[PDB]
Amino acid sequence: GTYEDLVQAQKEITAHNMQLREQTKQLEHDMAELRDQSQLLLKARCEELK
Amino acid sequence: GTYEDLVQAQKEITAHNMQLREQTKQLEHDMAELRDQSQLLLKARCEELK
Amino acid sequence: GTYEDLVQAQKEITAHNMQLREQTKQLEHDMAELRDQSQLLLKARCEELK
Amino acid sequence: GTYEDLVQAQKEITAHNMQLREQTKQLEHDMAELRDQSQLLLKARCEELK
Amino acid sequence: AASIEQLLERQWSEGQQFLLEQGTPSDILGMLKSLHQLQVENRRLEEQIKNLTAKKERLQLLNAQLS
Amino acid sequence: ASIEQLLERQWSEGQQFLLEQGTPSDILGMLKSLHQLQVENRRLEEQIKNLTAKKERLQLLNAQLS
Amino acid sequence: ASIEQLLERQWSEGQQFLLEQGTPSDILGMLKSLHQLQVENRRLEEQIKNLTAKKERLQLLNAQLS
Amino acid sequence: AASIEQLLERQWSEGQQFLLEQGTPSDILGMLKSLHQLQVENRRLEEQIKNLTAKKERLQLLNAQLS
Ligand SMILES: [Zn+2]
Ligand SMILES: [Zn+2]
Ligand SMILES: [Zn+2]
Ligand SMILES: [Zn+2]
Ligand SMILES: [Zn+2]
Ligand SMILES: [Zn+2]
Ligand SMILES: [Zn+2]
Ligand SMILES: [Zn+2]
Ligand SMILES: [Zn+2]
Ligand SMILES: [Zn+2]
Ligand SMILES: [Zn+2]
Ligand SMILES: [Zn+2]
Ligand SMILES: [Zn+2]
Ligand SMILES: [Zn+2]
Ligand SMILES: [Zn+2]
Ligand SMILES: [Zn+2]
Repeated sequence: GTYEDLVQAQKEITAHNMQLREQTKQLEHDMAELRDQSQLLLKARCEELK
Repeated sequence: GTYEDLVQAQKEITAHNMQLREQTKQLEHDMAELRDQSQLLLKARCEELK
Repeated sequence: GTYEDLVQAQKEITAHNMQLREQTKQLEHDMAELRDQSQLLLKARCEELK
Repeated sequence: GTYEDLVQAQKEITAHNMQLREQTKQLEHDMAELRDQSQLLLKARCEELK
Repeated sequence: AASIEQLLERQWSEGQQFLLEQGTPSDILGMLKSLHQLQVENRRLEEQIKNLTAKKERLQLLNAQLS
Repeated sequence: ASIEQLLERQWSEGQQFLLEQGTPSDILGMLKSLHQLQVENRRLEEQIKNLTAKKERLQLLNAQLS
Repeated sequence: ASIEQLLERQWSEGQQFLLEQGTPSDILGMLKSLHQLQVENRRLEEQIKNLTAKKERLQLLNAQLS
Repeated sequence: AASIEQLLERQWSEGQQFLLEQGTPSDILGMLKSLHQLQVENRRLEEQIKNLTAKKERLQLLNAQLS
C-alpha cells in the first residue's frame, strides 16, 4: 500500500541523490583540475608579455 | 536530467498501475475464498452449540 | 441427434478447460497467500515458546 | 474436481434422457394415431373393391 | 465387436475392470455405472427417434394415397 | 497401465472400428477434436486436483497454527 | 477539501506557472501524462487499500472461528 | 512565486498543512518531509550538474586557446 510505496520512493530518491552527489563531486574535481591548468597557462601568457 | 527523471517516473507509475489492476483481481478472489471459509467455519461452530 | 450431442460436448469441454486454466492461476495465488500466512503464524508460535 | 464433474455429467445425461423419453412418447403417440388412420383408410379401399 | 454398441459395452467392461483394480470407491463406481446405462439407453432412444421419425413421414404419405 | 493409456488404446480401437464402418469424416474429425479436448482436460484436472489438495492442507495447517 | 481536490488545484497552478514560463510543450505534455497516471493511481490505490483491509479482517475472523 | 522552487515549496507547505489537519501519523509526516527535502536537494544538484557541465566545456576551450 501507500506505506510500502513511500519506502520504495525513499529508496529511489535516496539512490538518485547518492548518484547526483557522486557526479557533482567528480565535476567539481574536473573543474578544479581545469582551473589549475587555466591559471598556469594564463601566467605563462603574462610572462611572455614581459 | 529532469527530462530523463520524468520519463522514468512515467514508466514506473504505468507499471505500478498495471500491477494494481492485477492485484485487484487477486484480492477479489481472496475475498471469495475467505467468505466461503467464513460460512463453513460458522456452520461448524453452530453445530457444536448443540 | 448424435451429431448435435457431439457439438455440444465439444463446447462444454472447451469451456471447462478454459475455466481450469483460470482456476490454476487462482489456486497459485491461493497458495502464495497461504504460505505467507503459514510463515507468519509459525513465527508467532515460535515467539510464544519463549 | 472429478466428483463435481460426475454430478454435473449425471444431471446433463439424466436431463437428456428425460427429453428423449418425452420425444419418444410423443412419436409413439403420433404413430398410433397415423396407423389408426391407415387401417380406417385401407378398410374403406377394401370395401370399395366389394 | 458386431456393432458400436458391442464395442462400447466391451470398452466399458475394460474400464470398470481397471477402476476396480486401481481401487475406486463403491459410490463413484455406482455413479459411473448408472451413467453408462443412461448413455446406453440414450443411444437406443436416439436411434428409435430416427426410425420413428422416418416411419411417421411414410405413414403421412401412405395415408394421403389411401384417402 | 494407467487411466491415460487405457483411454488412448480405446480411442485407437474406436477410431479404427468407425473407419472400417465408413463413418463420415466430419463425424470422425469431430471425435478426433473431442479426444484432444479430453486428453487436455485430464492434464488440467490433475493440476487442479494437486493444487486443491495442497490448498486444503495449508488451510488446515494455518487453522492449527492460529 | 480532500487530498484529490488539493492535488488537482496544485496541478492547475503548476501548469499555469510553467505556461507563463515558456516551458517546452514536450515537457508539459509529459507532465500532463504523469498527472493522469497519478490520478488513475489514486483510484487504484484506494481500491487496493479497501480490499486489503477487508481481507485482513476476514483472515482474523476466520482464525477466531477455527 | 518567484520561481518553480518557490512554487514547489509553497505547494509542499499547503500539503503538509492539509495532512496535519486530516491527522496523519508523525512517522509518515516525517518520512514525507525528508522525501521533500531530498527532492529539493536533488533538483539543486541537477541544476548545478548542468551548470558545471557547460563550464567544464568552456574551460576545455579556454585552456586550448591559452596554450
Ligand atoms: Zn501502490
Ligand atoms: Zn583526478
Ligand atoms: Zn533528478
Ligand atoms: Zn491475495
Ligand atoms: Zn443424445
Ligand atoms: Zn481459490
Ligand atoms: Zn473438471
Ligand atoms: Zn393426441
Ligand atoms: Zn445401433
Ligand atoms: Zn452396459
Ligand atoms: Zn490421443
Ligand atoms: Zn497426468
Ligand atoms: Zn486532473
Ligand atoms: Zn478516491
Ligand atoms: Zn532553479
Ligand atoms: Zn522545503
